[PDB]
Amino acid sequence: PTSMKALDHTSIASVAPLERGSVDTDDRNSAPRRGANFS
Amino acid sequence: CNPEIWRKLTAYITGSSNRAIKADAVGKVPPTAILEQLRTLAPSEHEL
Amino acid sequence: WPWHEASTEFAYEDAYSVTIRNKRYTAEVKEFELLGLGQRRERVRILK
Amino acid sequence: MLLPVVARAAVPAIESAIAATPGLVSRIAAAIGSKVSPSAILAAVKSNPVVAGLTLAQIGSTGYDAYQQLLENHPEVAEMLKDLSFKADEIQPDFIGNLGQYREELELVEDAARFVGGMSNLIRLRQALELDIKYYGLKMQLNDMGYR
Amino acid sequence: MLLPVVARAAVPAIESAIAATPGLVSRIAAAIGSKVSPSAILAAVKSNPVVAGLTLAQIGSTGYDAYQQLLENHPEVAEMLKDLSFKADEIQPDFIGNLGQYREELELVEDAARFVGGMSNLIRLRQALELDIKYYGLKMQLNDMGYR
Amino acid sequence: MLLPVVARAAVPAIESAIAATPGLVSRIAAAIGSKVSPSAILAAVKSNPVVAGLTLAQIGSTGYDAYQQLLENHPEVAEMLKDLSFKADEIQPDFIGNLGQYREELELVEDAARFVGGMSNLIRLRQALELDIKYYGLKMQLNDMGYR
Amino acid sequence: FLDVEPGISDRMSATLAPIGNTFAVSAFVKNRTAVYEAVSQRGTVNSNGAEMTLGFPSVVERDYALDRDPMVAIAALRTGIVDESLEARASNDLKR
Repeated sequence: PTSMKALDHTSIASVAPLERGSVDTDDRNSAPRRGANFS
Repeated sequence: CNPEIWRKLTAYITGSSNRAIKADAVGKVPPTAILEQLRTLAPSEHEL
Repeated sequence: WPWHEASTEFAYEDAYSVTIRNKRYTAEVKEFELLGLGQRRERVRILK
Repeated sequence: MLLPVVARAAVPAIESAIAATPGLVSRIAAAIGSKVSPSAILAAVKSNPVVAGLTLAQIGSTGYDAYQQLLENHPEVAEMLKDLSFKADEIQPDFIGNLGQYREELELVEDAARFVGGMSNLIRLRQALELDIKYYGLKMQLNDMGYR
Repeated sequence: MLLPVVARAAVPAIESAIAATPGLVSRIAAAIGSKVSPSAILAAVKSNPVVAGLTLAQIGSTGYDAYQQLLENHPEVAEMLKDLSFKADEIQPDFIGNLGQYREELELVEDAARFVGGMSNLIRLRQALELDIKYYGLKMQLNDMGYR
Repeated sequence: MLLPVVARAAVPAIESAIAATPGLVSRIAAAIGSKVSPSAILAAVKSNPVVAGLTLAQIGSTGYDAYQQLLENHPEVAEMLKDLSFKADEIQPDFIGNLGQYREELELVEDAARFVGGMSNLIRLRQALELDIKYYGLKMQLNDMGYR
Repeated sequence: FLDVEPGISDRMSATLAPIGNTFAVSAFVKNRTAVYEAVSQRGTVNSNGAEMTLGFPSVVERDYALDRDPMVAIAALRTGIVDESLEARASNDLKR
């Protein structure tokens, strides 16, 4: 099969924000929140 | 006030240092590439 | 006339592979699925 | 009932543990709730995978492979078996007061991380700054030869 | 939580290494950061696969099969386990100056390589020129008789 | 890095070979060029699959199955291990040069012939590289005086 | 009998019709001359004078039609002579 391993190892031209923050937040999921009890 | 920079990054984005370019043999270079070499030729610490 | 050597058979196999979310996924592909042909066939030949 | 792939590894395990020592038989009879006879507890194991996992939790040396194989073949039993087999650990008296001294400092680590990038990027940057200087010289020398 | 497929290969190997020697137990307790008891570090191994990989790297004789099977079944732990597992490969004092003398040679090797083809083509051509002249005479005899 | 599926079969095989005999130290020092300690060559095997294939090809007692498994797993090392796995078969005294042994060598000669051109061109280039250095200086001095 | 097949022929033709506009022969030699004008930057008294390149797809096409390598006659145009190891019809198809 046509290999793409040489084409695979590239790099994207990185360029900095004006404001930092929100870095390590890529893959996180907390539990769903409940509703209040009804009466 | 520096004449070398405006020659080096026209040599890069035209492909020819000394000889003229014809009107038909005109290629294309994306602005990300010229930014990545402008970072090396004229250095600063502010991307803006 | 001798049609046989002035043509070749019509068959092609290939595969695509990609690692997404550190999971490797692979899709094989045949020659007739690309032309949108339901019936697969060996009886066709392509002139060179 | 119970899967035979599980049973072929679980039944001689429990039978061999009983043959090794009999004091575990009354223990699993009290823990599961069966009669103290080995035929009764073995029929309970062959009938119910929850009971089988409870027995394979009560015997731990010779039953770990059979327990993990039951956990492979029965995915539905896992949460119920973990809920039934639960023992709360004891807490040290000084643990929360010792933890409260570190709030001033995990915040420092996170403020370093928000600048550097990932937590992995912080670890690799700290390793690179702790690294020896001859590696910097070797990097400059390989780039001096024309290798990148 | 660690997979049962990894756990079947990981837990008895760690238990066998501890039963073989207890001097590794304080070593892995200081490396990982748990209590010194085998039950506590085994709870840490069963809880966290990063801790499992750290223990299977600290015991090096018997844990290679379990280490590579953990690396197969948990592919996402590899980068962080490589970040945590880092030791300085010690550099020699004469290595950079001994390396700088070979620029004269590697450039010639790469230029001959570009003339021939690949490095494989260069190695095969060097073997063909190293091979005996009797083979050239034998292949001329086969070409005279008709064997291509 | 090295594949874990083939590493689980490649590392204990050469480990058992080193534990069986210590006579492979000169072999792994001459064939690979690594450092003389048994840990450095094992790290070299774990880092480089070409070095792993060389250590599987240097012995034929138990590592043949691991060599065939690495050949089936990584096809890109096949031609390189075929090139580095070449021993010049000395002579068979008879006339019949059967292709059970000489097929690789005559194929290598014909590959070099397909590169160069004529068989006589290969023999001529073989001889011209066999010649002394002084004939180059003689040709250069005749071409310097004004003759060609 | 050779029964023609439409449909497949139209699919292959509709794929080839953009490819023929982007592999024209007059747009390769301009790249050749641009490359060689850029990398020379010298006077050609030295470097053994001028050099010439020539490419003939009407000969490459005949070698493809006869199931021959186009890159074996080109290797023979340098030294002129042919090799007697191959057979008579191979020598004839090389020499023509």
